Amino acid sequence: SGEKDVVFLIDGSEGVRSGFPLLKDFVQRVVESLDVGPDQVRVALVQYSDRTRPEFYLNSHMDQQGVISAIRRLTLLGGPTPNTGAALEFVLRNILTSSTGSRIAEGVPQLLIVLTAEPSGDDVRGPSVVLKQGGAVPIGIGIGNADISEMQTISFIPDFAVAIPTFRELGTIQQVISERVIQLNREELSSLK
Repeated sequence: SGEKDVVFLIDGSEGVRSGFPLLKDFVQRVVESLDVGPDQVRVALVQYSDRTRPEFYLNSHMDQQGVISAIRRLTLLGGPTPNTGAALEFVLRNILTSSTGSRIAEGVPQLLIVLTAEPSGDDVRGPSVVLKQGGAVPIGIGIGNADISEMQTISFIPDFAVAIPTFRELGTIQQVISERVIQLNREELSSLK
């Protein structure tokens, strides 16, 4: 993979309560495929609903076992709606920063994996533009009642968006999502607009 910064942005609103254990499994499984280390892949995770709660930053746990432990202990944030736009902007402002471990200034890809299961409670259009202008490379994964149109808007290019019918089908895309993290590189990303 070379070096990558990978941020998981996870909808923790009421709509995901039932599916949350499977969401945690999926994230763990993606991380199991990566070479996590201070000099390799760094991982961060944020939950969101009507507010955004960082769980860990890119420099919080820089070995795989520790990142996996942090994922396993996650508890549902809770909340009435997924304000996905506000959460995207929070990530750009507060997570993709040198001071919290991001290698953005050195040209390391900033991969953002967004997992949500409802239509956004806020407008994602404006935030999506800002995020991509700011150097984030998002992959929007919309589960269940999420809108693939919103995932297309959020994603680095529309074709990065993924729809899956149910939380139980997250396993079916773990391999392809891992491979994106591993295979995406700075120059290839630049070539895509």
